[PDB]
Amino acid sequence: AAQKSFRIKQKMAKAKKQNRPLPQWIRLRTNNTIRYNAKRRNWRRTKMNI
Amino acid sequence: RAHAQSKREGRHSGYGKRKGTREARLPSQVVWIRRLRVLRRLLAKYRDAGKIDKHLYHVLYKESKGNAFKHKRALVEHIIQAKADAQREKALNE
Amino acid sequence: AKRTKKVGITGKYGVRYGSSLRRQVKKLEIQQHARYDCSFCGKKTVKRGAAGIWTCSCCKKTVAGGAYTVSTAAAATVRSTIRRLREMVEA
Amino acid sequence: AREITDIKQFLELTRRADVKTATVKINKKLNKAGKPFRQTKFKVRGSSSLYTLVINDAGKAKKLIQSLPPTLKVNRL
Amino acid sequence: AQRVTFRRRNPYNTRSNKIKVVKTPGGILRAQHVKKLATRPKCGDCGSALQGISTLRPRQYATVSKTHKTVSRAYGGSRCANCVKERIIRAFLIEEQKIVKKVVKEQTEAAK
Amino acid sequence: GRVIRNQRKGAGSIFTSHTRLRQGAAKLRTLDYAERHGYIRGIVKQIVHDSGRGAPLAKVVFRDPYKYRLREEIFIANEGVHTGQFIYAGKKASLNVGNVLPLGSVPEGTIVSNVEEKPGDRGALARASGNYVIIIGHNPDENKTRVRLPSGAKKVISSDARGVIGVIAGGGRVDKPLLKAGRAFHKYRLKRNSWPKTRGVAMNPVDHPHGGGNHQHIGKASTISRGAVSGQKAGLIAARRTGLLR
RNA sequence: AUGGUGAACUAUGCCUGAAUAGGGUGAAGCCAGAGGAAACUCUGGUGGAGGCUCGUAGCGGUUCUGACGUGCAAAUCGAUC
RNA sequence: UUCAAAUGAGAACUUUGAAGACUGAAGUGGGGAAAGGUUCCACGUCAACAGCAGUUGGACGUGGGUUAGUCGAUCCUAAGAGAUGGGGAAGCUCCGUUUCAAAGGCCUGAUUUUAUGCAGGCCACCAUCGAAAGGGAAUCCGGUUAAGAUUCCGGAACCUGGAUAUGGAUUCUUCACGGUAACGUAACUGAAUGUGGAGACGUCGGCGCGAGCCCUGGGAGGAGUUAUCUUUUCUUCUUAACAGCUUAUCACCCCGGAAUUGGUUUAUCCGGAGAUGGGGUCUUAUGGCUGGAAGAGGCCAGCACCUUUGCUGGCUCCGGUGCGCUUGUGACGGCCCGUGAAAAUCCACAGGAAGGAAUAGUUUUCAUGCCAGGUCGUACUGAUAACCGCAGCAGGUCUCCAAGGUGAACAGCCUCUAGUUGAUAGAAUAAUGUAGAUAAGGGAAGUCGGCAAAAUAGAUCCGUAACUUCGGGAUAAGGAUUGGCUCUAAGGGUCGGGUACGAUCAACUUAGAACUGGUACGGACAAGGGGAAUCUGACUGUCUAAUUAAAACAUAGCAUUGCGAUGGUCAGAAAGUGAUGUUGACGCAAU
Repeated sequence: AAQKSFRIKQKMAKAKKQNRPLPQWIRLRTNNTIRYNAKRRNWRRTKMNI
Repeated sequence: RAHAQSKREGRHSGYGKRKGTREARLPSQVVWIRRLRVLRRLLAKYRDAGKIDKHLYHVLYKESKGNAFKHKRALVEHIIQAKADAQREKALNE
Repeated sequence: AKRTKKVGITGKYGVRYGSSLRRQVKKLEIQQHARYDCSFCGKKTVKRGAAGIWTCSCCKKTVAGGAYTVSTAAAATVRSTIRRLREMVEA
Repeated sequence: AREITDIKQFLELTRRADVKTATVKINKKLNKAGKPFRQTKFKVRGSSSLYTLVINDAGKAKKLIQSLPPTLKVNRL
Repeated sequence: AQRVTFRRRNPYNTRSNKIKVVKTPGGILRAQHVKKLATRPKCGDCGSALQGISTLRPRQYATVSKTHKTVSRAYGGSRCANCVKERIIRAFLIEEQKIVKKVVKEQTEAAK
Repeated sequence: GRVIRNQRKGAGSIFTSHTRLRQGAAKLRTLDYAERHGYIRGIVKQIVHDSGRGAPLAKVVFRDPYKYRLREEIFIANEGVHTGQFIYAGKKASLNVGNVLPLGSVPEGTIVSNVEEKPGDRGALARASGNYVIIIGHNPDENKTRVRLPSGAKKVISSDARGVIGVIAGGGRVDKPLLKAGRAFHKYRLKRNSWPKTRGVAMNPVDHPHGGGNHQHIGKASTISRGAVSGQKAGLIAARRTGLLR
């Protein structure tokens, strides 16, 4: 909120680092069920609620 | 600059050019203040200059807080007439 | 130039509130805004700051007193009654 | 951010052992009304402050510059 | 026709947040935050501001020489020197008449 | 039904007192040796305005007996006191306005205020502005005193109970019409949340016993038994008579 | 019926902050003159009060029974007030 | 909105230029608070999203970006929350916040076996939490990035905690001198203890003084216009924190002693309780000169040239004005049955514990010098697409700065600085619509009803009724003028007179007179319709958010009622329990 507490800022940074798609080499692996990143979050879609 | 140079000679001033009331334009207090600070401060130079004595000063000072004084010239004709009242009455008693 | 006739100080209230109430206040607000002699410094500086408190601007004495006036009615007969009972025992 | 007036007092701070450096600024101004002259300033650097002397008469300003201590390393202009 | 902002994150016009408008050397108007003014110290007796003391904020007196904070009378930085003139009069003439009272209590023994 | 408005003041949430600007609790001095065996003198430093009250306060500054210091206390200022006045307190004090004496020490017909119910409660009776009690008689054995409470009731108290001479300042206060709903708003912001008062007539059968009906009217007697029970009591409570006096 | 959750909306009190062009009317208080025995009254000033008034921002939400009414909007838009 | 160009496979929509417009500084600008959380920035890419398109994107994939002793938090307390000791409760837990408490660690003397025993004295406030808008130790200018700066760079300061060294000062009168005094100063001893000031405070009204802005004349430069006129129109001439020196209202001291009462403010308050007068002290918001600091910044010209680019000179000056606007401040005044926070923190004074001059002893409240200054926040929007409303929603949302003209005006209209030009478009001009206008004659004959529209409107002069609680009603009702040009008149200042006049400078105000024209003139804008009665509530105020704003609720005023504390009214499951109550009948409670 432009001037922050560290426990909030530490939770913004965890959500910044989950913000990327799958790495491609994961699909290539034997018995892979996973297709795409289903938990992708977006600041225009779902607000993370702190 | 030409519109304001026209006003300085009085143009565009007439009644159709006036919208706010005569107070809104120039409040009447500011005019009294100017009248009196000018009168009240002209007496203080005469008292200091000895051409009026603090007995007549103290009289005129309180007339100016009422009026009996139209402007700086009426007061100067007033002193000269009032001061001349001190000469005659003294001279007649002498 | 007396301006108003009856209402005086209560002209501030305008036409509202009814004539008696406006006239009954004019009784007191001429007392609380009035200027009184000072029983100490010998001048009249005394004015009211608040209900109960009366402040000299000369000798800086503050003086307790009546709400709307310096000396309450029933007070000036207490300090005589107290002056009398004091002499009773000492005389 | 201070100023010195007497020449002598200025000669002290130059030796005061906190002063590593100084400088000489030359400013061309004019005095009274008509005619110019050459004005110089000497700025000695303390630890906590900066002292300056103003010489408006150039007959003095030259005798002063030579008088600076040799250890003090001066940056002219 | 220039306009200027606060230099701090307080958007609001409160008592500490005052602004003064300054022309910098670089030609621009810029706002300058100003600290609240200092009140003169008061006589603990008559209340009138007691002259000779420098008017600062409270913790800015810790940085100042003692001549700013004092005068050289008794009760120097405290009472207004006409409140010291009285309490000398009152200390002398109360303990003056108070001696005259203690001789009368020796006389009232021998008089009765 | 609902819980009515006077039942709602007991839990004391928004109904508490507005205490911020009040100078303190105005009391008399603790009863000690120096005061009950003799007198002790203070001086009144400044007589000042207290918020929420109607009468001014005085601050008199005593000297602590057993330790070096000053102690200053809050007296409701009697009328006629002035800053710079010596205020004497104790059994052997003198009868003058502002001096606090025991009641046994003053003749009958003496006008005192801020008198105590029991000795050492630091004041109870006649603390409002303009009030006083009169001393109408004594009972020197099994010591008591007969005084007239400001309402006109006659109470009998101990003779060691102190009281301060004179009338309380701030007399004449209610003589002045209040004149508008604003001035009554500025009165009760410094006191408590009592105001304004909705007539129980004008509300619903839930809000009050007087509520309901296709006309505004009470419907049953407006005098209620003293032996009524919580929330039944609204209106004139256990009145012996009613109606305009003659 | 039992056991739990909510005053970010809204209701009301407190604490501590902030916000409000320009005009009209011209109360006490005060100053000079005029009258008269008086108590006082009459004229010219001065001052700048009020839960005064016209009216912007602000807060509302009277009329059109306007627009809209599968709307921009699950309460909004315009004029008026 | 339009033309062209560039990109591209593809352009009403991307980018640059050229035009045309708009928001108009109460902005469609320049910044923050809550909230979001990476939306900021760069490069690539165009499946989906952007209710048309898309080469653009707040999208997509990959990266980079937030720097502090001084700015905030952190600390203090407010309104309140909440342990402990205790007290209830089968119990979850409740009361209460210094309370029925053995509630604690200090200042150094005594020690020169060794450090701290034993020593006298003290001080009784006895958790903690609670504000990024209140209180508060200290930082400014210039430059810098694709994106960060009161943080980075360069320079100039300052505060705090700690260590000690040097110079001065003081000391033989051991702990300074001067002035009648206000008080002065580079310094110039001070424990327990106590007291005083600061922190520290409402609002309105005019008055004064400042700062930035506005206007503006001489001069030095750059740009735009020139068919003709125009000593012309626009633009740059700037000065930070900090430091030293001098300055003023109010306050004060000395001298003298007032009737022939004087001084005096816009506002009538002041004087034998000592006024005017003559001479001094003081604070230093504020202003003034000097240092910062011209070496910076700006504006011009002159030379070199893929680069990198510099280099090189010059000028950066002297003034005027105000009922101007914005904010700060000071002295006064008004208002109240309203008198408008607390604390940490810092200082002074009273006192005199002690400790120390002479062969020499101190003082870090005088100077200078020396060392350290941690932790988390810092990007960007703050909204007609970054917040909330299912969304890229015409809604909702606290705050600062604020240019010229017109005008009473922060209204309306128009412009300069900055910012956009986004909302699907093209061609046609049927009906019915929606929003905006106009009508011959008549003038509510329409309708439940003048609903809706029109009429009125600004200012100046003339004039105003019944009634009235004498305050009002009153802009009552009603009438007359208003443009342009050219003149006349009145209103102020600074200034020299041996112990009447002259000159110069500078204002927006009012009144009057001639002339003038398609009788037009508050020329657009902006801007009351008025009168004779009745019912009803006195008034201001409040309420069904989203069908009711009322004659309903409220109010002042009036009256009644309980209550003297071992109490009135109420709460709790209980209580060593609680609200009124920091109360006391001129009060509290119930009507």
